[PDB]
Amino acid sequence: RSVFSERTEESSAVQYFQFYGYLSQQQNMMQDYVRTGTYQRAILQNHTDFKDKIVLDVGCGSGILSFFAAQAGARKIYAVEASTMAQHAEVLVKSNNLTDRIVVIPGKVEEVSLPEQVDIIISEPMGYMLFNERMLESYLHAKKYLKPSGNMFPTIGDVHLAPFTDEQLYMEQFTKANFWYQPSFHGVDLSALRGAAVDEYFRQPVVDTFDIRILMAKSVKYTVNFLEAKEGDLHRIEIPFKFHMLHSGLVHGLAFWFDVAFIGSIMTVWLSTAPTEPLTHWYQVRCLFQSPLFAKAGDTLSGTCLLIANKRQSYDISIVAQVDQTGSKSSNLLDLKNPFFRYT
Amino acid sequence: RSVFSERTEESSAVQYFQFYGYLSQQQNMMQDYVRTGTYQRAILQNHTDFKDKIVLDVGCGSGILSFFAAQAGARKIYAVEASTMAQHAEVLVKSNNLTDRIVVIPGKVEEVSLPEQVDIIISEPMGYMLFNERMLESYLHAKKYLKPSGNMFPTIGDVHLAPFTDEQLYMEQFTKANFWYQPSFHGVDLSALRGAAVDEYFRQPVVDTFDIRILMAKSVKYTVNFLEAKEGDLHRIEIPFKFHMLHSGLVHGLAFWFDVAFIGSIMTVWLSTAPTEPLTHWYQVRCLFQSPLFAKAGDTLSGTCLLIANKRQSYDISIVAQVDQTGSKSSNLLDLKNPFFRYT
Ligand SMILES: CNC[C@@H](O)COc1ccc(Cl)c(-c2nc(-c3c(C)noc3C)c(C)c(N3CC4(CCN(C(=O)OC)CC4)C3)n2)c1
Ligand SMILES: CNC[C@@H](O)COc1ccc(Cl)c(-c2nc(-c3c(C)noc3C)c(C)c(N3CC4(CCN(C(=O)OC)CC4)C3)n2)c1
Ligand SMILES: Nc1ncnc2c1ncn2[C@@H]1O[C@H](CSCC[C@H](N)C(=O)O)[C@@H](O)[C@H]1O
Ligand SMILES: Nc1ncnc2c1ncn2[C@@H]1O[C@H](CSCC[C@H](N)C(=O)O)[C@@H](O)[C@H]1O
Repeated sequence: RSVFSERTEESSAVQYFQFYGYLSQQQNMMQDYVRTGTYQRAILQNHTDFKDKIVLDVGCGSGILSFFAAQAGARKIYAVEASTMAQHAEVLVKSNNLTDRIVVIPGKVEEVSLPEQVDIIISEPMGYMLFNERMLESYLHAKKYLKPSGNMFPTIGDVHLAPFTDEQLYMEQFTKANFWYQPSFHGVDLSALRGAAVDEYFRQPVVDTFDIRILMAKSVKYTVNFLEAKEGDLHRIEIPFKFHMLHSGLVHGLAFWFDVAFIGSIMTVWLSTAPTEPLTHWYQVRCLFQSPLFAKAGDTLSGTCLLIANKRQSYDISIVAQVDQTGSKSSNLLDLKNPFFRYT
Repeated sequence: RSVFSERTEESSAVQYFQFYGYLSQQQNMMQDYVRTGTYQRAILQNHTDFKDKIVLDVGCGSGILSFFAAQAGARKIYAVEASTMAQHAEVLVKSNNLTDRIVVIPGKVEEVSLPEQVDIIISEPMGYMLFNERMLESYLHAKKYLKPSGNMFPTIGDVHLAPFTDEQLYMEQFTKANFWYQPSFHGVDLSALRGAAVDEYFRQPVVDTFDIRILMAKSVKYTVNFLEAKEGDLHRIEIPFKFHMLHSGLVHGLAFWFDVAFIGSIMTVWLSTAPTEPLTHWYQVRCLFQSPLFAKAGDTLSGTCLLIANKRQSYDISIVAQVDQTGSKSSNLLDLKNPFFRYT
């Protein structure tokens, strides 16, 4: 019985920690040079935030970020990891001669014991669309170990939302679902399921990158301040929007990306997953509208993106939007945990 | 609770039925024309095995195989399905005006109650490498409903294994593993994890197709007779082999494929996933040796492939092989549940 277990269906947790138990998965994240290189730079260039300090690494995986904290001179790093990756992290701490400075604690950060409070918490808890995984709440939970006035790296996260037009992506959903619109598939009329097939595809956020020319308005930003936020703040995330359209066309949905900032004593370093920046393993995420909206340049597209946390380590997404000048409206429900990994 | 839940981790079962509850997944199987067309032919060309008979469809999915039994004149078909796909199958039965003949029964075949015994059981229970999923055991379990001298479609299954040489595949996997050979990844020594990393990558069976020129010896065949086997026969599957090498070179592992036969009263119909036959959504499956074996034409490669059923709806594979002429041995352990889907 913990904060984690009460928040999470055991079946989801098992699958989740199995996934991170593979060295190939740790390797996928490590190999993202923009990510891993930026974390390293953020920590090393802010060396005074680490020199002789006590550090907590929330979800250490291979231990990579803890090693950077050590390169920056930290005195003691508690590296907490809930998957079977904890044993491999331990092998690396030993082989890198760091047993006196990095202590791997196997288990959930919501369940383990730390022997002292820490000066700074480091973590990479970001899912696709930022919020997938609900590991941001683990990272916030971890502040129970933080000395008053302690820091967190990353310090803040921004999600960006912007409307897009992408007629080809939109038409691809019907193309796929029209498999079911056959009156005699081997003698069987499949047609009655075509609607259900359309709904299935539209419920999947599309994880992939895209050309910035699809974007039809300046993005709106929603910020989580990790120093100030409480876990409960991530249970219901309401993002209102009021887009002033830069281009006329059919709006087929909303595009999402995120940035995080490491606000150190020496400098602020940003890690961005924006479509204007080099590609990362996070890509970007698009949520389609099953009913597209016509807008002309100068119109306002208003509505809300509401994310409601669920016990499958993710969110139910509800996007409602309207063009203010016409009143035409579109309402959409998506299951963040089960997206379309279109980049594959 | 049931035979099923006793042998199945809940976390595995949830993920498994979630996978099959997607229309897109049913479509993937349905669209395999060799598979679906062969099933239809097996059923329709053996019409006297269905005409005025009672049928059980184990894991009906969309209902496709039940429609084929109805086409062949079956009096009653019980279509059992444990995923949420059952609700879509009922929609199709109504829209195809077959409410009087196809009765969908939601639930596990191990847990439902059927109104009567059946003349014939149809299913498509084959996983990749035949044995993945442990659905063969559900199919065998279902014989509790089979009338004396009832039939099974498919009736028998043959797994084939043959040694192969494929330096490119071996090096592709080896190269991924050797990320963990780096002594200074961002200044961190990962090398102590090299052995673990090689073990992990080589533990993954490789699902994809290949040119038959890679095969180094005639296949060994192991047959499961579905009419005769008991579910317990599938807990421990031991396949000895003695290959008479036809070509000299490095044996990089064993290649696997399978055929099933529908042995009806009118004719036998074969469905094959062999690499000498048109490609199916099953592809083929290769288990690599991390330590390849050198063999000369005329040598014998002998050993055992042992499959031990596990609670994750799959098998722990051990392959021990040796070149008899030199005493060169290779021992390997593979996790069938977690393969490398190389064909993507
Ligand atoms: C704490 N966050 C750590 C971050 O570095 C993870 O960043 C990402 C970035 C992009 C993605 Cl697409 C993922 C990310 N997430 C999750 C995930 C997780 C975790 N929890 O729920 C879900 C869903 C999953 C499952 C995931 N992948 C499944 C995947 C794509 C489809 N596959 C495939 O085509 O193989 C044939 C199998 C491998 C990659 N990727 C993670
Ligand atoms: C009862 N057996 C029904 C048969 O029709 C299933 O036949 C196959 C044939 C080949 C594959 Cl490679 C699979 C088969 N199996 C299992 C499976 C299952 C089920 N239980 O444990 C496992 C593992 C899984 C997960 C699975 N896929 C994951 C996958 C990776 C590649 N994909 C992709 O790139 O785009 C989505 C699609 C999703 C394909 N495919 C099934
Ligand atoms: N509640 C929790 N407690 C402990 N570890 C957790 C956790 N939730 C997620 N994790 C772990 O956090 C890691 C996130 S992936 C990032 C790993 C590593 N810090 C890196 O930057 O490369 C995974 O290894 C996952 O198993
Ligand atoms: N123990 C069990 N009881 C009931 N259904 C099962 C089962 N194990 C697997 N299934 C179902 O069996 C189906 C196998 S896929 C084959 C679907 C369909 N008969 C066709 O040939 O196209 C899946 O839908 C899966 O959910």
